[PDB]
Amino acid sequence: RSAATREALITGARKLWGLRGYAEVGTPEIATEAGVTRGAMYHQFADKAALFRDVVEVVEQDVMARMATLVAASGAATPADAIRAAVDAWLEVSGDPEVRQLILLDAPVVLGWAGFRDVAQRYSLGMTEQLITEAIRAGQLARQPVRPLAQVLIGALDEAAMFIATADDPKRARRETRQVLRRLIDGMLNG
Amino acid sequence: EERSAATREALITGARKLWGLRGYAEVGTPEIATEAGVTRGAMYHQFADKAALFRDVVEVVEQDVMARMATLVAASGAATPADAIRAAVDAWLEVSGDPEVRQLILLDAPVVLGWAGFRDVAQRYSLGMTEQLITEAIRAGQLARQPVRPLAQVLIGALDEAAMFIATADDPKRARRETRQVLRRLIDGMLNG
Ligand SMILES: O=C1C[C@H]2CC[C@@H](C1)N2CCc1ccc(Cl)cc1
Repeated sequence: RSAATREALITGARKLWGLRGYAEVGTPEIATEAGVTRGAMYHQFADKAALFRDVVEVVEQDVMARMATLVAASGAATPADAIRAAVDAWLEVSGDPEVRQLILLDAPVVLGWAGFRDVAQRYSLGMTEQLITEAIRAGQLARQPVRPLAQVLIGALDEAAMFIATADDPKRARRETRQVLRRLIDGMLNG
Repeated sequence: EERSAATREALITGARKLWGLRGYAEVGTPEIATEAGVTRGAMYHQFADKAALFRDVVEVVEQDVMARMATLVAASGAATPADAIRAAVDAWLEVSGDPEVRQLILLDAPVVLGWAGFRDVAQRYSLGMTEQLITEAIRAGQLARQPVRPLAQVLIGALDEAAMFIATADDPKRARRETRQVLRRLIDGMLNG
């Protein structure tokens, strides 16, 4: 009942904020999209931002699931190639207009830098650390502190995606950032 | 007139010192006016609210940060662009570890300015020095020819994340030394020199 209200509201908000952005859609329009009364909604979420926080969580899960089930589809033979696939996977997925609007444009404003880092690192650190660990185990990456390299790589890839998202010419920004990330990764790795 | 100009400077200096020591959250504007030796009225004429005064403090602290970074690189005796990049990475870790820069720039600024405001300030003060350093390394053949603005923006995301990671760490001394190792390995892997 509570879970079904929550699910209906998250799906509705994810769709409409996805299309027009957080700032353009009010909570009552979301309630109607969800087939929920203002009252049922305010009982599950104090305000707009609180609902936005559950939308971010659900979108980040999908984004990480999409990326894992895209690296697996790359058929990378080594950890080094899996890191390269994972970088491409993130450029592919952050180019999704919903991920661009909710995660790259609205999330930083609504959550702030501290909040966004918490969410970003809650969802990506483990996958990033695991990928670094495998490259070390295979001799393709120098033994080196794993958590700090992971943190830095996630700051770079998040910033890469934000640079593309707000570029005058995103098609050009993608191809140029892709060249830059390929050089950064090739400079991080062993051969 | 001249007293209005002196009030502005006194309030920025006083707010910079007290917010530096205790956070933005822990010092009200009345204690800042007293520290400055001026009236709430002279203060409200120069700054509409607390946040407005905080924005002038951020500007003055960022100027000191970039000046201290340029000083540290020039002081390193770096003969090449590659060595200047090595100095500049160390200089950023050194300067962001200053407790005033940690409190005002890493913890308070993103909250008080918000995302758009803070990014605009951060980019205004760091992009130019970062782009210039990359350009020199390319001109010297010590860095592969590549798009300058995108490499700069990626590197700034890495260095900003590095600084935040150390600022909030359980063991900042360890975080600094380990992040320093990782950044140095990354750039030693890109630099032809
Ligand atoms: O929702 C997400 C996607 C973005 C934005 C927030 C955080 C988790 N970010 C992770 C970006 C990332 C991290 C590691 C790798 Cl290998 C690739 C990409």
